[PDB]
Amino acid sequence: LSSSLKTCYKYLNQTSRSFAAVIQALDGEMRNAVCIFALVLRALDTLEDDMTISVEKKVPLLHNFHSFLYQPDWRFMESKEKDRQVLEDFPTISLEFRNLAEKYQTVIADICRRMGIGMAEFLDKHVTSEQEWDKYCHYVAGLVGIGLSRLFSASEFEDPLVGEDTERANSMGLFLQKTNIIRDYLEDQQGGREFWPQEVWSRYVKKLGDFAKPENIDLAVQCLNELITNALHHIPDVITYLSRLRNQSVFNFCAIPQVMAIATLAACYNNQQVFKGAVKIRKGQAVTLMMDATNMPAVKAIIYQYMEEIYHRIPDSDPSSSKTRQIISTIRTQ
Ligand SMILES: CC(C)=CCC/C(C)=C\CC/C(C)=C\[C@@H]1[C@@H](COP(=O)(O)OP(=O)(O)O)[C@]1(C)CC/C=C(\C)CCC=C(C)C
Ligand SMILES: [Mn+2]
Ligand SMILES: [Mn+2]
Ligand SMILES: [Mn+2]
Repeated sequence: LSSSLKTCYKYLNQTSRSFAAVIQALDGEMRNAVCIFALVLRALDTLEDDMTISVEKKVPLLHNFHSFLYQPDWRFMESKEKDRQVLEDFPTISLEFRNLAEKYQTVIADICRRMGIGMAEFLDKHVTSEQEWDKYCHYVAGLVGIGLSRLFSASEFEDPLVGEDTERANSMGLFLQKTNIIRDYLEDQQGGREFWPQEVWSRYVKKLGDFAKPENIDLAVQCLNELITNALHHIPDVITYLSRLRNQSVFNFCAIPQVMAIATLAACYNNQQVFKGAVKIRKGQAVTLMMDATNMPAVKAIIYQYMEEIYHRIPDSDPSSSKTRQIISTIRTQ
């Protein structure tokens, strides 16, 4: 490997810890392509997340980010985010980007372009409806699934269908992102960011921050269960998507994060502790189970086990209880 590509893998291990291992195991050309895609996405997210950058300054950066990939000299030296190194040494990443086959470059730049436009749109608004929640998730995560899928198809390790079924790929991304947002209530509230959809939480409290108040814990947990229930609706699509993958390394790459997210939602379900910080995800059980789960029947058994865990904890009085049971029964029979 070149020194620049070695550096890129260094950055991948620092900035995308949960994905680094499955990425490095990808077959052939997919490995570098996905590594670089992850790094450019990390840089773009680091811009989006940085609240020290004014909206006025941020908007052109997000819009023009895709074009920076083709400017050998471009870097950004003003980030105060923890992953700023990928911005400050962007030339190393964009160099390796321009080393990828054109077919991968085209997908990556297209997704960066579309993601930047969408991220910019949300700088001036909160998330209101459930549809707006889906829209925000599409821009920051669904498009990643779509991009990854198009990379798989372009590589020819997977069929054209994988890249073409953008709804299924979108769902894979939405599932991870909704899980992240649900899980990260308190961290986000403390950093002054709000992602829970207003049309949902405003049925419980007047301000999203009110869920951090001990007196409101029961309403907070109802809302939590409602949002989890919404996220579970993506699982049929995740099963459909995973069922089509032919290449082992791709399957592992796609399946592992989805199972980790499922385990996270199960740990979050009906759990007051979400409102007090990080929940013990029983990450370990999931990681251990996935070692052996290299095929659809094994993946399905794990999903069913986590769904059964949620199901037997559904409170009778929970306003979402009927819906939660309904989606779990759908998942079980897919
Ligand atoms: C390319 C690769 C492996 C990883 C990319 C991750 C990187 C480095 C940057 C992207 C940052 C953005 C914009 C969104 C979220 C990633 C975590 O960011 P984070 O900072 O925690 O969230 P936030 O800022 O909202 O708090 C996220 C969860 C996207 C996950 C979607 C996937 C993986 C598609 C699955 C679909 C199939 C596989 C069909
Ligand atoms: Mn972000
Ligand atoms: Mn982020
Ligand atoms: Mn988050």
